[PDB]
Amino acid sequence: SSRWSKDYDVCVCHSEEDLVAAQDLVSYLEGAIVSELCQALSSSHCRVLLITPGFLQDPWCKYQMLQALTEAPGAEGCTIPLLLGLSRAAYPPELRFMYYVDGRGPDGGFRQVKEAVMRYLQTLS
Amino acid sequence: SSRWSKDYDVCVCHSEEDLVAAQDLVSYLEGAIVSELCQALSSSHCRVLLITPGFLQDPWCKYQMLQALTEAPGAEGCTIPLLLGLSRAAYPPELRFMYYVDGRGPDGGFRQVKEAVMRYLQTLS
Repeated sequence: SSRWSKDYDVCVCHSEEDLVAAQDLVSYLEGAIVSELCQALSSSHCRVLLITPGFLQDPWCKYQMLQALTEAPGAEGCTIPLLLGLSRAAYPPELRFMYYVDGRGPDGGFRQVKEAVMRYLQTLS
Repeated sequence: SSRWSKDYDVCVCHSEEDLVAAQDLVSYLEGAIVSELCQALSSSHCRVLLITPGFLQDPWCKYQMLQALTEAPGAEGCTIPLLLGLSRAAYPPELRFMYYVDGRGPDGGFRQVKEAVMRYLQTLS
């Protein structure tokens, strides 16, 4: 629960083809919010899932999403799914019962995502 | 870890339109393996996910799948996804990195599923 229990505040889980957008989000989150692109050995307080068409195809990404929710948002963890470049129809059905940020929101969804991260951080010692 | 820590050995998580098949599996599992159709207040050792086209659409089903894996198969729990009436292409990408039973297997996938349940049960006190 300690704000320093993790070395990063938020990391972005993005597919290979979405590299640029991921970085744009990291910059946005920086500007304090410490952020990076999620690595395997990566461990932060919040994990933003850059869910794009590419992310949904890559079987490893999906598995990552699944494990990112394995132990996550149930009030215990912080996982923020950002939906970009996808008709709301293509959206993963399970999202109708979970928190997520629509890319059509203000600042391509970035603002609401930062706010989401920001909120969780405060609940920390 | 006690075989009696749960009242049922296995319950089947099936969509509304797959009611019949679900029951067929329950009968198969019975014939000792205690089994039922998963309810909300349902709690068993193993949970078989009857993943069919219908199950994948129903947003509640997907959420159920997600939560059925939230705390599950990582060596700790027992969740068995059975894929029926779906071209392997439609299969949830995350499955390429997880255990599952193909409906094209012997006994419409039922045999391998019973074996899966059976195996987990023995690892119990």
